[PDB]
Amino acid sequence: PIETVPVKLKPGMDGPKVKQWPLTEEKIKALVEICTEMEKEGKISKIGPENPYNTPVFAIKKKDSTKWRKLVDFRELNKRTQDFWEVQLGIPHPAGLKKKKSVTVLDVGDAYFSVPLDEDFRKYTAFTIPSINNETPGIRYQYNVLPQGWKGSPAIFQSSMTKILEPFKKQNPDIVIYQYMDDLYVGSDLEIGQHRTKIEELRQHLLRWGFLWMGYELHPDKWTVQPIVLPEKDSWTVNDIQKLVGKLNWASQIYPGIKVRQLSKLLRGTKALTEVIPLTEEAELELAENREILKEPVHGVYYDPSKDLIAEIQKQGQGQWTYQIYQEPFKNLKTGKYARMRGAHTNDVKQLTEAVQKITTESIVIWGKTPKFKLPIQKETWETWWTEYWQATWIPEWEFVNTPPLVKLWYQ
Amino acid sequence: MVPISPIETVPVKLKPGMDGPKVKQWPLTEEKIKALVEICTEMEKEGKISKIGPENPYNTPVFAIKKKDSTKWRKLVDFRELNKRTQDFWEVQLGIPHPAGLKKKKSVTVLDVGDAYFSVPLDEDFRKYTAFTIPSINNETPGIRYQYNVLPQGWKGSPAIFQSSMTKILEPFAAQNPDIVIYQYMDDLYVGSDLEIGQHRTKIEELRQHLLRWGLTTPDKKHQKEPPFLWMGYELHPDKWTVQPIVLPEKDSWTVNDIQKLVGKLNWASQIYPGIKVRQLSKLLRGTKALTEVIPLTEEAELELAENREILKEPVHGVYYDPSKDLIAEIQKQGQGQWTYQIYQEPFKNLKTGKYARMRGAHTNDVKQLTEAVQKITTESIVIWGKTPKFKLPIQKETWETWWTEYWQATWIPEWEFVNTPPLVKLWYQLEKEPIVGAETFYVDGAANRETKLGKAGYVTNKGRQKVVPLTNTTNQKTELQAIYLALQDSGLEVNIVTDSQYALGIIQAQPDKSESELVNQIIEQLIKKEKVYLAWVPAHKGIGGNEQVDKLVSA
Ligand SMILES: Cc1cc(/C=C/C#N)cc(C)c1Oc1nc(NC2CCN(Cc3ccc(S(N)(=O)=O)cc3)CC2)nc2ccsc12
Ligand SMILES: [Mg+2]
Repeated sequence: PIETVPVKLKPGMDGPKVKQWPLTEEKIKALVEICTEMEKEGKISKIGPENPYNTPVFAIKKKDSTKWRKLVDFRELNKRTQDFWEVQLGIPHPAGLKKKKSVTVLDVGDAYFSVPLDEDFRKYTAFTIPSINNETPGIRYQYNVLPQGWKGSPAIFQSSMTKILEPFKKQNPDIVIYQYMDDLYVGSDLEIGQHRTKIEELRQHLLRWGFLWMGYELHPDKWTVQPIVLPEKDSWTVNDIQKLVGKLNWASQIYPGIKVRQLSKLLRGTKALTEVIPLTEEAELELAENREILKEPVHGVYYDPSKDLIAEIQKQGQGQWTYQIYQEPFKNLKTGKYARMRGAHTNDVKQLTEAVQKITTESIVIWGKTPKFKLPIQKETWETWWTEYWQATWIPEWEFVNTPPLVKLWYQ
Repeated sequence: MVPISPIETVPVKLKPGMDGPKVKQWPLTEEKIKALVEICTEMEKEGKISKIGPENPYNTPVFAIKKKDSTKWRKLVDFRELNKRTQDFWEVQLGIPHPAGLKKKKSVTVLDVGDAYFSVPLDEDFRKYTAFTIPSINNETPGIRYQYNVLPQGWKGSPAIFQSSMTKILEPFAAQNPDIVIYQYMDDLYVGSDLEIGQHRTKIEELRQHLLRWGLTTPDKKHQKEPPFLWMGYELHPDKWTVQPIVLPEKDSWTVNDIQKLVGKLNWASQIYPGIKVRQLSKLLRGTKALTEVIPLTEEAELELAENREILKEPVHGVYYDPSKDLIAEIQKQGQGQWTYQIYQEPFKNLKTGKYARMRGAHTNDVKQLTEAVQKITTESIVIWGKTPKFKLPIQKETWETWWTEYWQATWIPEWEFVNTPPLVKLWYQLEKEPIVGAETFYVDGAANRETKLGKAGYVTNKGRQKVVPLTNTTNQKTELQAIYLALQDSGLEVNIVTDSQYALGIIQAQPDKSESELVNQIIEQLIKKEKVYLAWVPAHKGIGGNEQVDKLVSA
């Protein structure tokens, strides 16, 4: 691939100028070794002071791998890089991927380093390996080839990839293959033994066209909007009925026809919260009619590819996290719940970071893009710690929730 | 002639769309012109500048100034205009090392590189932009026109390009001599090591040998400064460091300017002098932009100052960093949102100190502030030492566990141990998860007229207890909290409270222990006195008994 693809920023936009955040010594050392080798292989070059741009860099360890890996935070460069239609008017996202019984995630970002990056654009990929305590200037580099995590890399490489895959796709018409950034998502409806065979029979095919040996296995079988459920009880206290009317009043914003009049009627007076209240027939029927309403899907829910996906997360305690993905309030496109996050029964922030990564993966599989997160955490705590538990090659956007939402209860 | 290597040129451009400068040269006196001609003839002989013709259309004004004992005219080329038009550079100097991160060095040499500076050539395609003109005597001949061949002093790119050029020249020497450290500041170059003065002097000669490959001569700095090095506001001693003398002035009149400088010194001093505090002195500046406004000191600002003078009465010093020892960070609560800390490796030998002040906000609590202080110190320690310290915190292990298991946000603090140093951070109240059997149930409500500001707050209970209080100059939100306050005041040690106020729930669920609202503070004081409080929420105007009753009582 001698010919470079002309790339430009968007009109009236300079390159990124993002501060490098401080790194521990062990991550600095890991990055020095990695970048020394990349430089010997020609993937990056030392740059001079006439280049004022910068994108942050850090070091991670992929899911269950002891080898340090370099991760560049290209979020700013990606939003400044021209919108891309490298080959066609767009890649219609495969609605069939989310329906497949199993989906395996392959890191193919190494393939990018075989394509040269347009020489006029290289300066915008500048990054700095920082020094400890400013005791030496940072090491300054730019990319000479398509970098991992950049928007343009899958776009510029798409002509090459579609050809590397066509033989495999030609024989397996029922296997769905989707690429998002540095990742290939390979899905099928067959028992894993053949699946891991096909998967291993895909990377080998890839190895003969020029890898990693890592995979991530999913089952979009169980992905929908979780029903709102109401308690089933033989004796209701005042407190129980108050919590029920509250939940039903919240649900009435999502569902038409929810009624609470007959249930509210039970609370006629000024009763002790622990007092048992017998349900009337009218109240039981109303509750029954509410249960029915809540069995059907929400009215007029549709994905609009022009709008952002928004992901909200609630800490429920004891290792449990609930989340909703939507574009418009009360029109959830997906809800879910996580329990017992792996490797952090005593660390909230690690659990939140893994939940953010799982929700992002689900979002890529369903819609082919990442949501904007609303995180139940103070900014300074999140920004101090999340890079410590990040294991993905992409990074989504996020904002912080500082006021406790009343609705955490309703997803309980 | 011994061939020398050229210093690699940095290519430079003007900002997109901009041309070079075209500033008119001012008239100069005959005396100044004479001086400038002499100065420039000498710079021209040294290769720093070259004569050019009148084809070049750019120009930057030049001036002649002097010192008062110094018996000469000085030359000044004002590159303000050219700097506005020059591309930005990677400014590789902004941050400096913190002394507490430095490691002890037995021997340190200084080398003057002021002359190596002029060996750094300016990009040839950029020189034209540096043209200037010496006006002629009596303006009767063409002005003498020159341009720079070297990095001009005063030009936007000279510091970054000079430092980058030296770094690249020095890199092979530093890489192959890992038993020395090399650091550059202005025209000075500092070389430290733990070698005997003999091998150390030998590395210096080797470094001199190395720099000669680029024709760079480097003698020792004039009037070798005995320790400590005065540098960036510090005193770098061979085995200790501190800030330069902190002297608080004595005054009976303090203006808005005085109090700003006092905080500056105090903030600077707080990196080694433990327990410095600057709230009460900062509070006297909340919002002003005029600087002689004599602001009297509160009895609390005076106390704070006097407390600082005591801390500053004697000099204190930090130690340098020992990589083979643990790194320990200890925090104390000081009051009024203020926090202090010490970072050390051996007890009583601080590497450095610091402070943290609560963020601006309507409500807050001590555990959130402590958490924030921990993240600040974590980030500072990664900068300075490349690692997180072990924390010693004035909060019990059980208190922290209760906090983070129950708090609605995710939160984390890294490896830490309890240090029993009062005052201790604690949870002041904890709400119940379930309604309390046998406890009276208060249904509270409040309401206010938007126009008249008249309102009512009150409660009704399952025992028939009732209260409605009329209020003036109030709001819906304030009557809603006032109703909760009355229920707390009038109930026993255990109480169930039912509100429809999402506003009040949002406040209390945030678990504040102090507020800028006196009413919230009064509610906090009540909660602290209770044994058990269950707070339940219901939606307004849905016929919820008790809520319906009190709602009508307070709504006119
Ligand atoms: C080497 C150096 C010098 C300075 C001075 C500026 C001024 N004006 C600044 C920095 C950042 C330097 O850079 C590094 N300095 C250190 N450590 C220091 C070395 C100096 N001592 C003080 C001292 C020691 C011995 C003598 S003595 N016995 O020769 O009289 C005199 C003074 C404190 C620790 N470590 C590193 C690591 C990477 S860079 C760097
Ligand atoms: Mg009301």
